[PDB]
Amino acid sequence: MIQGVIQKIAGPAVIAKGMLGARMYDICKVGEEGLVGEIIRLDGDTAFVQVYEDTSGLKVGEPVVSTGLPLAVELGPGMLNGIYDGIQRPLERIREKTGIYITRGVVVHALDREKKWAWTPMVKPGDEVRGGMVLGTVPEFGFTHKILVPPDVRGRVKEVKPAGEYTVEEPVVVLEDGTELKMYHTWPVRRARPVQRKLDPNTPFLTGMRILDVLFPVAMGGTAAIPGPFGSGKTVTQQSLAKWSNADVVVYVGCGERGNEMTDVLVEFPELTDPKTGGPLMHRTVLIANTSNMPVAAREASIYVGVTIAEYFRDQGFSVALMADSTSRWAEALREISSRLEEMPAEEGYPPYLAARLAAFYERAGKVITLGGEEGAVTIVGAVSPPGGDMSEPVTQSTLRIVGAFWRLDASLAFRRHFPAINWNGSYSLFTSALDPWYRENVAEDYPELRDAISELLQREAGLQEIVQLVGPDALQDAERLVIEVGRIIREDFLQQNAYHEVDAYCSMKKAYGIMKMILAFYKEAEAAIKRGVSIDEILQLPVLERIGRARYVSEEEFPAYFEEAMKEIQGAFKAL
Amino acid sequence: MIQGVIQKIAGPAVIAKGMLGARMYDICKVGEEGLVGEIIRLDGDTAFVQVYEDTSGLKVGEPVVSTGLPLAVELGPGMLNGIYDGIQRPLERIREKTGIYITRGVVVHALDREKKWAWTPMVKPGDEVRGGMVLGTVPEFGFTHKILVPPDVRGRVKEVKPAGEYTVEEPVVVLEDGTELKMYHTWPVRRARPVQRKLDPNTPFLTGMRILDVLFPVAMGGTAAIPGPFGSGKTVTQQSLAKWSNADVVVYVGCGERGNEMTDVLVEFPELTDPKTGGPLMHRTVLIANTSNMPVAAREASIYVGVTIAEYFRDQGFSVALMADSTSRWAEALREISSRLEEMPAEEGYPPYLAARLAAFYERAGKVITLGGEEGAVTIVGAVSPPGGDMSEPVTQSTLRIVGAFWRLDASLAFRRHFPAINWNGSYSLFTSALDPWYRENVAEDYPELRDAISELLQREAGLQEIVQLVGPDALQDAERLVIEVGRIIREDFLQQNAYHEVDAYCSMKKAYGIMKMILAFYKEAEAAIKRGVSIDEILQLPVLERIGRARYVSEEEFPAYFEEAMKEIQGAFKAL
Amino acid sequence: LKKEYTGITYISGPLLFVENAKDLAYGAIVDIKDGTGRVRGGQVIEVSEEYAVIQVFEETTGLDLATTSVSLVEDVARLGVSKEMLGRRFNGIGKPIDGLPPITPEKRLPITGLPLNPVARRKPEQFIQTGISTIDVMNTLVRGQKLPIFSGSGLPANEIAAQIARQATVRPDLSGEGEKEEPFAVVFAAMGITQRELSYFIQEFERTGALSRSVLFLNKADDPTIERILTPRMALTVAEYLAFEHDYHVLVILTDMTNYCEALREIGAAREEIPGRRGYPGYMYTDLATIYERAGVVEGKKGSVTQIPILSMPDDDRTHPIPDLTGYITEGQIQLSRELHRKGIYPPIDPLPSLSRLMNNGVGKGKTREDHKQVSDQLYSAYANGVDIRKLVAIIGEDALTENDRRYLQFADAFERFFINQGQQNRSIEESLQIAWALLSMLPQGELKRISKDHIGKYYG
Amino acid sequence: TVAEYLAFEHDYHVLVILTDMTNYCEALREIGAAREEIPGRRGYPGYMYTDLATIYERAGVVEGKKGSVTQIPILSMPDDDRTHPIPDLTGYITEGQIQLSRELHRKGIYPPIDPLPSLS
Amino acid sequence: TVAEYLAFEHDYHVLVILTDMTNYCEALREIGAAREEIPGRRGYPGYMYTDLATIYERAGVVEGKKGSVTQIPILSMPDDDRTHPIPDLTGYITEGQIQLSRELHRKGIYPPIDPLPSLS
Amino acid sequence: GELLVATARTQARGEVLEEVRRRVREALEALPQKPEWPEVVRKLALEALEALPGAKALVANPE
Amino acid sequence: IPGIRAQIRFIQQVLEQREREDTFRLKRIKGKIEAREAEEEGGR
Ligand SMILES: Nc1ncnc2c1ncn2[C@@H]1O[C@H](COP(=O)(O)OP(=O)(O)O)[C@@H](O)[C@H]1O
Ligand SMILES: Nc1ncnc2c1ncn2[C@@H]1O[C@H](COP(=O)(O)OP(=O)(O)O)[C@@H](O)[C@H]1O
Ligand SMILES: [Mg+2]
Repeated sequence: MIQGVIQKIAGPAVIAKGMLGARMYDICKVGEEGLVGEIIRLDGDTAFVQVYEDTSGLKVGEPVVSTGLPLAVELGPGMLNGIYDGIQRPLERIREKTGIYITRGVVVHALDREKKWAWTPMVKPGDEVRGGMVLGTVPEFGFTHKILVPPDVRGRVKEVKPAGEYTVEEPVVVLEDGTELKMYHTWPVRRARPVQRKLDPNTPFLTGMRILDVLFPVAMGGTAAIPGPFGSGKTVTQQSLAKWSNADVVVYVGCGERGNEMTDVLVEFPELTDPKTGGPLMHRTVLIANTSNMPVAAREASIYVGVTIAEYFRDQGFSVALMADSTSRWAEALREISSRLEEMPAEEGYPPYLAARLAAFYERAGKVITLGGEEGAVTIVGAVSPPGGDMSEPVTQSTLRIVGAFWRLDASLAFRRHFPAINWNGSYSLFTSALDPWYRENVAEDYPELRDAISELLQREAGLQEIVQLVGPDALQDAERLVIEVGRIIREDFLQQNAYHEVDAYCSMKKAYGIMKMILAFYKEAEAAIKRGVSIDEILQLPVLERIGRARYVSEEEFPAYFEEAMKEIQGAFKAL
Repeated sequence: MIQGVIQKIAGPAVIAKGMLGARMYDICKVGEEGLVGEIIRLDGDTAFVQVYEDTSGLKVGEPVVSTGLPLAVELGPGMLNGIYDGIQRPLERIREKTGIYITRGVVVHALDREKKWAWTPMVKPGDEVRGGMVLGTVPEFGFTHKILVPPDVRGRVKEVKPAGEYTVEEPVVVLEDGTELKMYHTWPVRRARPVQRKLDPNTPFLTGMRILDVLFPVAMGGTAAIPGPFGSGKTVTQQSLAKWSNADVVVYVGCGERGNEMTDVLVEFPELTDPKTGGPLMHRTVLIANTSNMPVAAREASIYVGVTIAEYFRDQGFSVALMADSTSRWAEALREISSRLEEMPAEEGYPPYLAARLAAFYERAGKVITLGGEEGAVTIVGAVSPPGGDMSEPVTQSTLRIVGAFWRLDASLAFRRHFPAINWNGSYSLFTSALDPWYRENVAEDYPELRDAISELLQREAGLQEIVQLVGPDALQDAERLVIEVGRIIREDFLQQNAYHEVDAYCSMKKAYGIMKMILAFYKEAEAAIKRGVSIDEILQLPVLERIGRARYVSEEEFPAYFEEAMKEIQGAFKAL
Repeated sequence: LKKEYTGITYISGPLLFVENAKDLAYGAIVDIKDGTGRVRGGQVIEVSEEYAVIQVFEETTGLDLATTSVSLVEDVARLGVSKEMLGRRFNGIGKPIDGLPPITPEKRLPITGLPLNPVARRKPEQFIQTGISTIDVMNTLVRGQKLPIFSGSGLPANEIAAQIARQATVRPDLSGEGEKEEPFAVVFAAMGITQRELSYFIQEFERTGALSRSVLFLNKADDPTIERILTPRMALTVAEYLAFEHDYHVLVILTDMTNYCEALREIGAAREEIPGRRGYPGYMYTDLATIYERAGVVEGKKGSVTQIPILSMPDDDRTHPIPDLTGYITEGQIQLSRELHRKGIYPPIDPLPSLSRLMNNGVGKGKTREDHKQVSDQLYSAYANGVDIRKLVAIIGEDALTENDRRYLQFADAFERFFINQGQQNRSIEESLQIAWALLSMLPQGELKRISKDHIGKYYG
Repeated sequence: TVAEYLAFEHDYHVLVILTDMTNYCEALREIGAAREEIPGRRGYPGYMYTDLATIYERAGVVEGKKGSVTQIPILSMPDDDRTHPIPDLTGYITEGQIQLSRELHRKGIYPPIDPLPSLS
Repeated sequence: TVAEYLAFEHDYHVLVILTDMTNYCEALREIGAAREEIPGRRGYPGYMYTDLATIYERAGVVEGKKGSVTQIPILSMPDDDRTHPIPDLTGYITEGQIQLSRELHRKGIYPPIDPLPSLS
Repeated sequence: GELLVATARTQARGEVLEEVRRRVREALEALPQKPEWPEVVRKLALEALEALPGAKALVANPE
Repeated sequence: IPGIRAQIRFIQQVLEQREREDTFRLKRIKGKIEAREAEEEGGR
């Protein structure tokens, strides 16, 4: 299309002359090996082509061939049960071509061109189509994978392929303006997929953890951010969300973390079972992995490919989760490509437009009515890892102004193994005032007042922690020692949850309502007994708070009979005093 | 002899032009006077000289003449009993030549070129010489200064000039190559002198101070670092290391420290006497002084000249001790030339190669076999000056990864005039386990176990001191008061030197072992007296505690009978209780 | 042939600028020779159509501009590797310093490695016991793991690394296979050690006899401060070769990575480059990542790489960028404590700031014992109770505490004297779990809430 | 300018509620670093005080007319400290403050205004 | 210069009182921040040690002459600590210190000196 | 002892490779007395001119 | 109270020092940008 030669090489930087008329953010091919570069900062007749592999062995004067089209994913049937990298190339075909290392510049296609799919059509000839109307249907891993008209593409249908078995290259619809419509379509990643309307959130993203569903909920069309220092437990939390949530598809985006944690996800998932379907669990997850040493300027593309795949599965009526980990590695990738632009940096070396990039990424969520007539959602869980363990960073202070449901993981609750290590003194969730009618219909009737009782009692506990760190555990009254001990058994029997035990990994909220009603009945009858007046040491040695402490290791299956027995013993253990 | 002119003057940095072919790190005579500079940052045909003297009053046009040699010291007979500055010029000859003010631009030779030295050859015609072998001795004061082959010279001896008395410039050996070996020889100061093999250090550097060889010893081939803020002494500790040691020669290099210390060392050392051979003490000191108001780039070369002269006396078999005072002033000298040279800094102005420079300095210490077969060692005690307290400085933590022994002074422990101010809660030494067979042969049999009991008692005292400060003096039952009082006797009787008393300054290992055995026998027999019902306040005014307390003043000759008499007093003073 | 280039424009620090060099490839090795015939390594880190920047791998003393031809060698930087280097010693450039002949290179690999494919990895899964009781019980070292030893400035990190070198073994009878005992092959990558630590490592490896299985890339402290960049890459090249083409079980000891990060700070400050935190550059995460993530096991092959980096934490924290980013790339750390070494405990491993993210893959039922994870969790909770009750003792004093509060205080120091403290003894995993139950028997039931009822019924006492 | 127009040419009383003054200051820092000018204190631009007083001090009644612009700026404090430059300079231009409290909210009170740090 | 003249030409016994070093170091920080050099531990320049030492090492006595230039600098701790650059880069040069205290001044004792943190 | 036998083996193996290098060094030193010597020298000069596009000077010996 | 005041003053001094280092690096890189636009104006 447009030709040039390499002028200068520096790491992830190829400044290239001879290119006048090239456009910004359009994908070039660098060198004779055909590396995949993207243009930033074109001037004169040059272009600062950054590259998505390692330039190590490139000489100057090698040709640079532009294309004039931006970074296009290929969106169609076949992305499920798949591992991709930051330019959407399937890593399994790269494994089959190369050895066990990933050599630069090998080209493969993001969808199989030789697997035959089952096309069942749902449009008659002479029918009108707009961008977003469904055309046919392909069954895929038990899902009913629709096939969309590409947006901005309009017209009248001339002819349709019959019900059969065809490949993703076969033109399944031929319109009246000569335009064929295939099973897939290319799409630039830096554009939000156009949509009909954004709704308001009234349904929770059920994590399966007790604290992050009771105290800090996330609505289905909402963002969420979970920071913490290294050793807190971000990644095991996000794999638990990928393993036990009520989402149709889960786009797990490894944006600059280790590869061992991704081999773990590829191995321990196909044994497991999707709860909403009956099938396996790797049959619903799309997995975009750009590891630590896989090259640095591909992380921006790897964080956009995941979100446009999640928007594609939003446009089919599904209900998508996205888990993007270590977005400060994406900010550091922007800093490292900024380091050779020699453009003037903001606080701590980051480029100035970082907050605008984070905003225009996190605003691609949110429970829409699509152009096809159905509703969908993308909910984003972003892990923001600060460098010094300090949340005054320019990345974290630009994340926590646009996310709802911000979740600080501390390290002092993580030294003692208290998982998940959600700090309660500084984490917040704003969706508690639009999930009230959903709770009051689908969990219980007194569930917001019971959640507020828990939060008010934990606030009194963390108020009295001043006095217990200053004066001592004694020189305190019996009622406030009751408050401290009940807060401690809340944090040990309702908040703490280990994600490796067979029981107590997935905890649906009937069990969480049960545990909170146990603890609040214990607290109310204990404070009534302690204002009647008994000793506290003959309260705190009952065989019923051991029942509460083991009430989270019992199964979901027989749970309400156990809850009835716990309530009967919780009146019959203060009957005796 | 590449000759050019000045193009630019900027501080003490002369950017000369017309030099195309001058080698990097040569020494070029800058100015019409004959000033001395070192050349870095070649550019086109434009050098970057730094001068070593002051630079005011120069112009643009004056010739700079490149000698084509690196910074070379001269090594040979006539360096002991001598003072130099940072480029090895004798200060007595300058004081004789120009006045009582160190003027700019005067060239006196390092070794005096007219003293008649006796020569006694140890080679004959038809022998072969390698690098580092002996060619014969010269008697200097009461030493036996054997002269070396230069370490890059070998061949076959063609003639030897006979026995008599000569001058250091006169060529005494002629090889069968046309080359002639003189008495002195030049050596490039930054290239480290070679060795055959480095051994492990297993013999202690006896320093005459009780704590610095009993609790934190340093071997003959090891390194030690002394921090300390102002008013923490450190100068009397360096001078006590210089006065009272077992090392045969001492190179005292002071880079950026006040002149009153140097005139103290120069005036009073011809009156003292080393306890190994008699005569003066000043006949084993090479002192390289560079006062604060002397120029700020010569501080860099003062350290390398000191350590190259120390390796020169190490190659002759002598065990050398190098006291390098104020290496942080050398760090500020590198900061000054770096910020003159317009580099980007790291961690408060210091250049990023700082710890590599400090490793290159502290690596030259060791215990080697020389090239001439015999065995030698050199040990470096480096006084670091942090700004105030503040052991998190770049130079302190950059020298902390290298040094084998760390001797931390305090201000609060020195504002109570407890000299030396060695904080034993933070100081350490890695040479304790390696110096154990030398101890078990040459001081006692149970000597490591005894000072491990001392260290246990001091850690116990310092741990219990906190609750003593909290609750007051009362609540300690019986024997913890004894732990306080024995710890007070230790830190007022064993750890507290004077260094100005005529017999308390030097303390050999036998007297320190004796005082240690006194204190532990007092403690064991007092605990045996307190396990039977004797009041703790009764024990603390027995007279034998005074016989322990004044036992740092009994002399080396008068000690052992006094030790045995204090042992029988320790026995016969608790029989009445 | 052998092309040359004269015309060096500018030499300063570690850098020199050749010009009219369009044929120097990026990342290529050059050799520089002056009038005295001595050659010096170097590598290109920028190529233009005008000129080309070169970093110098040795000391830059003696160069000039009327001479010093710069010639090209090895288009991309490569190490020639054979199998015959299992007893040798090498410097930072990769040349033998033992008086022995140079090797016969079978293959020649690129030094920087290629990133390992996440589809073709395997889970690091097989239990290594190391003898150290804290690492065996509480922070498990599993074969195929990266875990650095975060140490202080005077702490004995080198002795703990040498102890894990001399006694780490896998026990297959617990695992269920037997199948052989082929021992480890050590690759010892030393960056700027000071002949004291070097003499300790060499004397330890020669008394145990491991030098007939171990290659040593020694880069001593006086050697120039740029080839510390090259040292871990040309050590993990040999590690990847000997693990993934000849099926050994290579254990790499990456000594003192703070010198590597110092060398990167030097070469990043000489390039006028965007700092990160405390002056270290932007790409330090990527370079520590492409050292560390060249380890693990692969799928369908036999080998294993186990990395133990050693860290000198500058002001003994987890906030400096070197131990911080090291802990971000790696999977778990083992952190040493200044308090326990002042108390005289070896190995002074405090288990609270240390962890191992691959513990759950390689412990438990049929792989160690049925109680391993639960014993670990109860030790963590009870020793945390001891740690934060010592602060309460420091606040109010002991004689306002009751008895169960004092049992935790007895558990904490009995723990520190008996479980942690062991002088050079090889306590295996069964005896260490026995001592763990002997310390848990200082606490009554009802206060052991993380151990199942049949375990606490049959192991207690 | 719409509020000041309405109050000073149609004599209304106008209440102007400015939501999230932290996002304004972060965008101001962003545009400073885009326009290539040096960050002053704490990374914020040096001219932040006058460029913030320009959008505070356009309030105020005026003698001789009948309009009145009242102004409520609302700002998220970054880490609940009033030593940060954004609430520092806002409290150093404005007339007192009211302060929403963390405790009264998450033990359940709406609106959570405690009157101990507030001031008019 | 006047003191060196008197004591090394006419054999006087000059005592030189330099009454404020905080103003001298502030003045050095003012005019020294014009050559565009990176500053030091507080904002004071890198060369401040050499600059203070070239006006402190000009004290001292010379053999062969009966003269003497003894010096008393007087410097205020800007806040009451010894870890500020002016007191510690005076204390690294000079021959001791004599330190005024505030405990001995609120109790009405002139000259307020505690002799514990002071030595020669 | 096993390091002794292995290092003796590898140095004995190395010096024979050194003497093979000696033989080829001398057999390439004694190449300029051969009838295909201008052929091989002009072939190498053609390659040296080929790898450097458009040379100016060509340095050769008086022989 | 004064121990925590000493810690807070130490932390504010060292954080202000880090801020001063970074706003020196920003002035140096602005000098590099203006030198890159101005030195290659004449020679081009
Ligand atoms: N929810 C959880 N339940 C049980 N264990 C957890 C949980 N979260 C973290 N952990 C433990 O903490 C360790 C650290 O987890 P990880 O997420 O890898 O750290 P990071 O947050 O730095 O990525 C893991 O090895 C895991 O065993
Ligand atoms: N003195 C120097 N020596 C070597 N490299 C430098 C020097 N000064 C700046 N650089 C580097 O040269 C690069 C030039 O930037 P630019 O021309 O935009 O990119 P590129 O050279 O990759 O096309 C900068 O990224 C900078 O890091
Ligand atoms: Mg992680």
